[PDB]
Amino acid sequence: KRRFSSEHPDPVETSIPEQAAEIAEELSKQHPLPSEEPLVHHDAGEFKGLQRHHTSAEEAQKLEDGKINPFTGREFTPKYVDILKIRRELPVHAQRDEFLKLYQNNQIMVFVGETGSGKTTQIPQFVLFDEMPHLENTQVACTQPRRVAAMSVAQRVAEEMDVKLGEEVGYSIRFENKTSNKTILKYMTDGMLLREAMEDHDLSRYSCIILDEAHERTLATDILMGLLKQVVKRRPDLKIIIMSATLDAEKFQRYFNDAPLLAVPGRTYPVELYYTPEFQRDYLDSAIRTVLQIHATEEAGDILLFLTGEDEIEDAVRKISLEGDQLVREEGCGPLSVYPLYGSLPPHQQQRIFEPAPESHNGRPGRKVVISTNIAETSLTIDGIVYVVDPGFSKQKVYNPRIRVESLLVSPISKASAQQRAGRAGRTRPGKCFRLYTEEAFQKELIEQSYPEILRSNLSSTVLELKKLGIDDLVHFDFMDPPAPETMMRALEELNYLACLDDEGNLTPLGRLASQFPLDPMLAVMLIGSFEFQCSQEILTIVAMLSVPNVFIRPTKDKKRADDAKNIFAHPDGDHITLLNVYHAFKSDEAYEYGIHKWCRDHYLNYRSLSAADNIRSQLERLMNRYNLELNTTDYESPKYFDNIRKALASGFFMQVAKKRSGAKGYITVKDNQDVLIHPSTVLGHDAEWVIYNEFVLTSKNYIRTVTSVRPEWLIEIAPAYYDLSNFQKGDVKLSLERIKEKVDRLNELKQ
RNA sequence: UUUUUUUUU
Ligand SMILES: Nc1ncnc2c1ncn2[C@@H]1O[C@H](COP(=O)(O)OP(=O)(O)NP(=O)(O)O)[C@@H](O)[C@H]1O
Ligand SMILES: [Mg+2]
Repeated sequence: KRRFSSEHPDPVETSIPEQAAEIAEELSKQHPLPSEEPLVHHDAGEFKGLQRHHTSAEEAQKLEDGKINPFTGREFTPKYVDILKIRRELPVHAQRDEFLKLYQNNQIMVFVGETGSGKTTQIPQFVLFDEMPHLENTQVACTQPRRVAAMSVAQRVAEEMDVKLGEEVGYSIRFENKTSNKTILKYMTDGMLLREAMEDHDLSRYSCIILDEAHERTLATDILMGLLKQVVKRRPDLKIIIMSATLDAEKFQRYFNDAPLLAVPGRTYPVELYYTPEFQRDYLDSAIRTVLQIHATEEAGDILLFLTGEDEIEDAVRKISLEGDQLVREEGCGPLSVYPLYGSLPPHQQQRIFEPAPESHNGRPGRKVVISTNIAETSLTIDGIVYVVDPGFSKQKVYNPRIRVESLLVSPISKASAQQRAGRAGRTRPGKCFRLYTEEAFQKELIEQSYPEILRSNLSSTVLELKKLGIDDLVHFDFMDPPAPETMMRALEELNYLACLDDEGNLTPLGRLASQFPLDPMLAVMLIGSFEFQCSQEILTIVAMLSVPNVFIRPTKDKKRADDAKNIFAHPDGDHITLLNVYHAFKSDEAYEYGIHKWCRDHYLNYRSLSAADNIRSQLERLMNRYNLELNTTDYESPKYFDNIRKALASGFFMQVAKKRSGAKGYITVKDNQDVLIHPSTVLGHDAEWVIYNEFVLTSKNYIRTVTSVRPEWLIEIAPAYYDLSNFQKGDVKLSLERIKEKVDRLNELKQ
């Protein structure tokens, strides 16, 4: 851990993924990627008559009450009339004028209002009325920390402005964008805007950028703020709006050089808060029982429940479904429809929560229970929801500086997050929020506002992205909350060994290429260098499988058959190889002749994970074809098949290698020299003394997950920069026989 | 035996 200098061979020159990347960049230079399409817009004329940035509320309202659309040529529908009548009475509308009067005279502003006042929906439209996006050929961006948020609000606003979704108003998500060339109002995730910022540093396409729910302080959000602070210095024609329902606005104002704060009072509908007098021993059972209680007793309305993970959510779903059916049968309760909601679900299955409440034949109020993670915690309006059940728990990221690794842990939520969850109700109609914790806990136990992501997350990718933005001196760079210089330096070190950054500190073609991929830098470099080993398709598949949650299903009470079913796909010396076998068998014609989903439910495999993996693989394949990477493979008959795959794996995961103790028990890592063991779910039954691993996991003991045997020769060949003897501490178990391998190599060279 | 969220079809 006490690293210091150590001269080593040039990583950039010795890296095979770098050569692969030079090839890729050259091929990209040969056929330049097609430029963006200019934006299509109405030439306007009913807008003229006003000096720029001086739009009043009265004029905007006069344009609104008109029979024709100001931005399109369409005539207004009765739906638009009703929706207008509804939204004109929103608390945010009464302050419209003032908002304008600030937005016109300030370059950067902060906005704080009550939950469900109409911030995300009405503010960008106000911006549209003051600005001239169609005349100056620019777009306007509203940023949501969620996919579903952006999609849903895009739908709602599309209905509000009487435009077809995907035309003038649209959303852009990594798996699907509805943004065309006529799109003026663009809802998007912070990651998408970050990508557009990575391809275009100054974001010339946008004249006004809005960041909603900035209280979460996600990675992309903070990076975007840090960038925009400099962008505003370069171009004064850009305006930035920071929105949130709750915030420590002092930090934001002081960061953006004494920026103005607009706080709007007023509540659309009252949301009542209920606290438990005592502490709930088991939050899950408490959640289930309380949901069933609201189902049995409370008035008509749908229930929104928050939980931890997808496993817990599924369990809660089947339990609430069962006992709910028993409630309908024996106690004559109304029909109940439970819908799950988490990120790993397809957008359709996520959309399934907006379905109407069940019809009633008996007269008893039928209702819907939406069991979701914190994906619906921020900026999302469900029409049917009246009740909100909150255990007060979520899954958050924890990072150990000693180990330098990040994992997920169940943690108590924040005060802001609780105000958000409670703020999900009381929109369509007055809401009731049951919090499964004491008010004393809310006042003291709950954190003020969730620890920032930068201060938590590993910065191995963040640095690469920041470098892609065009930031040279990251140490001097203006963050809102600067991370630990130690972590930064070690990250730069990792990227230096991966040959993404040269010795001078600039971006290599390998880095510039690997930045475009939605992968962890190691996975990226691996994938890039894959086709040089003539096995890029297999490596692609493996990466896709590593990008998806655990495929294998293992029942608590039926472990034997599951372990056998896994042993069928199992391959000696390699977990990755086994994964490749699994996907190759899932995509096989035979598995389709059986029943795919049936076949997955016959071989103890997760269909959701497999289909998600197929999707991810398709995306990555499209990107590889876009940045001109050759899809290459070799015959199974060739003995260098497995060897090629292993080598390509080492190309990106050379820093994560373990060596078994010579004449002892357990393993030890090359990096940082830590005593470790092999995870029980690993296929390798024999003692391979040299292994490459994918995950580092701490539980009962320090375990190493997902491994594959490798020859030290290959490691020396691929990454000479990291495996020069000069880098590592004095005579330890690793170095002692590593030097023997070196003696071997030198004898080989000596004999020739 | 332990993937909340996000990252150009
Ligand atoms: N079908 C619908 N979809 C979305 N909103 C609806 C719908 N029907 C009625 N509304 C109302 O329109 C409002 C949408 O405005 P919204 O952008 O969600 O406010 P908000 O303040 O940004 N929410 P938040 O910032 O997370 O506290 C909702 O609060 C609802 O009251
Ligand atoms: Mg909002």
